[PDB]
Amino acid sequence: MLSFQYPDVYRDETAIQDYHGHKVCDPYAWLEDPDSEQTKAFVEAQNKITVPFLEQCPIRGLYKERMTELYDYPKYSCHFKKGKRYFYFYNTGLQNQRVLYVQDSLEGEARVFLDPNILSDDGTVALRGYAFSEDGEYFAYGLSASGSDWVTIKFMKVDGAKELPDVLERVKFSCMAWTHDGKGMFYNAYPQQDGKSDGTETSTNLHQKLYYHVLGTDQSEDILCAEFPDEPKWMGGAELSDDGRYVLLSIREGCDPVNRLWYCDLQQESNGITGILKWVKLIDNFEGEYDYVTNEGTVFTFKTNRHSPNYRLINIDFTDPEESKWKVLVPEHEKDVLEWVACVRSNFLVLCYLHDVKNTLQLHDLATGALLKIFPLEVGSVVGYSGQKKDTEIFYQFTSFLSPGIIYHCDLTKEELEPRVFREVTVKGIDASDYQTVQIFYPSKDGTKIPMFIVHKKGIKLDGSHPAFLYGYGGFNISITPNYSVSRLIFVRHMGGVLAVANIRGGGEYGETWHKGGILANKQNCFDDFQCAAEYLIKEGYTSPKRLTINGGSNGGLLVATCANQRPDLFGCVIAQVGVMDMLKFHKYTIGHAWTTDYGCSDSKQHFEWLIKYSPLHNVKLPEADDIQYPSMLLLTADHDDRVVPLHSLKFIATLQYIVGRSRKQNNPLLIHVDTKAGHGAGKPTAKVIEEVSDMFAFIARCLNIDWIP
Repeated sequence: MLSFQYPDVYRDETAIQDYHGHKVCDPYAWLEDPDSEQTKAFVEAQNKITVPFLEQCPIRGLYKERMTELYDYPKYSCHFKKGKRYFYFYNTGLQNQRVLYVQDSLEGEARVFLDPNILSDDGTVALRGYAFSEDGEYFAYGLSASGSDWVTIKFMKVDGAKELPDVLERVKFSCMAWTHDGKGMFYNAYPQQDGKSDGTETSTNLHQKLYYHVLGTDQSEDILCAEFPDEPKWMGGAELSDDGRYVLLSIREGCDPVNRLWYCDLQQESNGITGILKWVKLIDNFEGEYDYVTNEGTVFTFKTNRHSPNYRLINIDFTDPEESKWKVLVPEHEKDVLEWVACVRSNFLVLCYLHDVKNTLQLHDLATGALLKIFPLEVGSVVGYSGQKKDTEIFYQFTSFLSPGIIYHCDLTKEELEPRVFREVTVKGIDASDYQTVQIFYPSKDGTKIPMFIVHKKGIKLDGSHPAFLYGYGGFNISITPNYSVSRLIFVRHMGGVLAVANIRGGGEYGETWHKGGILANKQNCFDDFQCAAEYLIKEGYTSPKRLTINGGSNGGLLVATCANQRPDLFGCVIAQVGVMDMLKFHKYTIGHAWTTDYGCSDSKQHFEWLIKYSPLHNVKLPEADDIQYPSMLLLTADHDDRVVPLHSLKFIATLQYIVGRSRKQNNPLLIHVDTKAGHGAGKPTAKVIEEVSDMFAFIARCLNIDWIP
């Protein structure tokens, strides 16, 4: 099947580094430079063999046609009110970017407010963050180009959608919050740096600061309100309390769910915002997470995990701040994770829980924390919500593996609350009744029971004849909950496949203890859990090794790449998207320094010893047995992925091709596709999304020789 030859790639055999006595050769270190002629030539040569392989067979075209037809359905976000107007995002179906609409009332005619599609020919300029002024009359929005994390903040007067001159540059990983006097907005920016800042550079991002922009002025006049010169990795995000009196600064260092919480009583400022604010360091450590919900005078309600791995609600009174004085408003649940909490209609709280990887929604009283109402939902996820303190209604969006979703609305002014369906779209061509979603719990190596969702056609025989697509992430306290994917359903319907999602450790499915169970010294638990998910699917008859594909992105790309090295005999195909492959150098680039909380950092001998055992780049090895080769592998990345710099995938594919690809027994392809004008994934235009899934499924189809079922 390999009618092509792997590109010749220079090996710098002098690139040797000592890691606590352990010598490590990095012959493809030169691929770390995205701008060199050598790296550019490498990328071109790789794409030259991958593209024809993916497009050779009719399958890619069949899949693309079907995806284009099925993904073409009206897509709405739930409504949200700002000032006296309602807003919502909407995509007629195949627009590259969804469009923001505005209407003066729910029954009123809607009009285009912000259409990102007209900002580029190919839909590569996307909205990335936004914030309306408290009165809803002004609007700030971030724009990212080519998928980069870099943002340019622009402004508009809402009435008439008038463009304002204000433009803020050097913005990345920024919060946006307007002071309630309507004078300006807080945001974050990084200092000037040598080289490019367009998403193609690998430069580490340090010294992020907090600024205040006065509307109607030049960015050069912005006020520096907080900075951490002796702590280059700290990032301070600002938000205003609901009453507009306090600026709450959440300081983060790394990716753990913990933050310092400082506050500034704006009324106490000597003469408005003129410099470094008079910060009161309420919580001055990284021992716990404190997420602002609302306040009533000096009594602040926070969602926290302080000595509560499943999260809970506490009230901290700024006038009697000692921990011994905090009140527990809504105690922690024994197993269910309190995901998020919102305050609406002054004294109501909307609590969203995660029960065995499915969302539940409840209304509670702010004063006592008592449960008032349960908003009924089918098995799935809450992916959208609106309703701030001054609002008197809520909107919430539900989705699942089989349904595109339902948007509900509830008028909270009514004495007898009655939630109603507000918007529900049906996708023609896919009959949800033909499929089934089951949740099972399988034992991992150490006996821990891991949840896994399996989606398949009703009535299939568990004879191991079906191709399967097993997905996982496993890290950063992220819970992988039910979501609607047309691309995956096409695999089920048109490729006769079985979909599976394993809720492995490292995630947040069972709180912080679940997260800790898949990080640092225990990172191997993630890989074991995932390998055991595969073993379960095989032993139970859903699939067989030769018919099994595993997929993951970012931390999930690391997951599947490691599994390929560790158990090549278990998988037929592996698709790793924008994955972290060099675990010894990840911290050196862009925002990679933040991931050390989940992975550790190679500067430590103890951490190095963990990392070296699973780092994909450092564990490529020909299988011992003569009848075992590596699975077919496809790595997907893009040239503007400044979240996980592409060098990770470049170095990994070079290594796979050299160590494994050259072996005579290796007949399964080991390929990479590097896209242009794209990044980590957020904001990717519809056209690119369609091309990507078409590539993924064509690779699977060709490698496993699966017949398309029309």
